[PDB]
Amino acid sequence: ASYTVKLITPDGESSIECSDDTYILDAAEEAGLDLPYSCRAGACSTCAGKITAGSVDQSDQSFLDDDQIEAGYVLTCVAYPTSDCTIETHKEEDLY
Repeated sequence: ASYTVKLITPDGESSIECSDDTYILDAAEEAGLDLPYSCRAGACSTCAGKITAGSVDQSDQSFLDDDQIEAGYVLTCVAYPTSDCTIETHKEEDLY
């Protein structure tokens, strides 16, 4: 886990690059620092984030980023290791 790549949410600048399975809650800050404590696997929608995927992710294994492969989209809790992460939680789709 290195946590450094481009990440930003209501908590503006955020650095994440787990390079070791999208960290659970950490990459979650990417998901939208919503701390998805509902399902953790794939049943709720607390893992938002405009594509928090990152990299290495597309086998329904790891639990964070990767709606299916480089697209956190909605099923972020379905990722693999993750050479790096990236979430457009930044902007808030409203201003910042």
